[PDB]
Amino acid sequence: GLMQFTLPVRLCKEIELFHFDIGPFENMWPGIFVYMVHRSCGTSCFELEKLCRFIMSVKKNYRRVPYHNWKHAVTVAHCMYAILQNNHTLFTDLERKGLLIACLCHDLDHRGFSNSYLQKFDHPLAALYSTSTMEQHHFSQTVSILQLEGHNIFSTLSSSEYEQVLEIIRKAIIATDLALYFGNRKQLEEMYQTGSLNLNNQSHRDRVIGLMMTACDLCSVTKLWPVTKLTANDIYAEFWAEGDEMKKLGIQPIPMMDRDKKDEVPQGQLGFYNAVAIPCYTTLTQILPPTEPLLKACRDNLSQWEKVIRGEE
Ligand SMILES: Cn1nc(N2CCCC2)nc1CCc1nc2ccc(Cl)cn2n1
Ligand SMILES: [Mg+2]
Ligand SMILES: [Zn+2]
Repeated sequence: GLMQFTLPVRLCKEIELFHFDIGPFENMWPGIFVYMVHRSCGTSCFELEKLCRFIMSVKKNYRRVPYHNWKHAVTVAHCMYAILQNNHTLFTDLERKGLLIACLCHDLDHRGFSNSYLQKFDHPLAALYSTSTMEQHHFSQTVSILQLEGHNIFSTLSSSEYEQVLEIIRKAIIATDLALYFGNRKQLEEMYQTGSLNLNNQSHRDRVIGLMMTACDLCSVTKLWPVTKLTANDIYAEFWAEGDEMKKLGIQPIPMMDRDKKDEVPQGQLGFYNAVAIPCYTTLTQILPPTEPLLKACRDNLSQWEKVIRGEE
């Protein structure tokens, strides 16, 4: 009840910044998350004993893959924390509650393969969910864990507040299907520029939350350069393993997943920053001015990748 979580001074200060790295001590990640819920939401959003039991079941259902692991989960939740704390009064009691959980749960039981690889392998998940395959599985795993005895952190909500919060978490998790990102942003650009964007329009919040979700999911590109660069090794470790598996089915993988095309990584990062991350953080800054630090840092890292190509590192 009167049980604040506190962090060492350096973590206490740095956690509030967009570029914060959660560090290499796994055992502090849960306490970092609870810290972030208590400051974001109030110390009374969730029964501490239920929250902790949920956090630990969530952790157990993330796998030891190089990128799409428990650390990615908490990184993506911290980005959302920084977005929520920098746009205090724009978000409902329920959105604050639901979006940090959506971020923690957004890649539950990921196997380190793309929606594409499930379909080409003919994985049962691909028969059961024809589009946003892994993303529907992720939401599906979230409801499973919420239904385990002692785990329902939403128990104090009304029947209707519950349905609202599970629907935010659903759309929020679906939104991290990057195939949907491109449409969603183009619509948000058009809407902001013609002046039609209305944050009381519930279909408009939906799109805006969808973009935050993409922005949090890609926050690897908004980190200090050594973090950005070492995270990229993990990303390519998954993608190249998928390319190996693609070749095993008798299929040329796309260049991004071919480990023979290591040499072209820097140029691949360029394409990705220009085609995906920069637009993402641009549109987000227009719509939510105080997120500008994610854009600035994204640009900085693009400039670091240009330096790599020019043999200056
Ligand atoms: C588009 N593309 N093409 C290539 N290659 C062609 C041949 C060499 C590389 N590499 C890429 C981007 C790879 C990437 N994906 C992600 C996903 C999420 C985040 Cl947070 C960062 N990244 N960085
Ligand atoms: Mg995902
Ligand atoms: Zn993710």
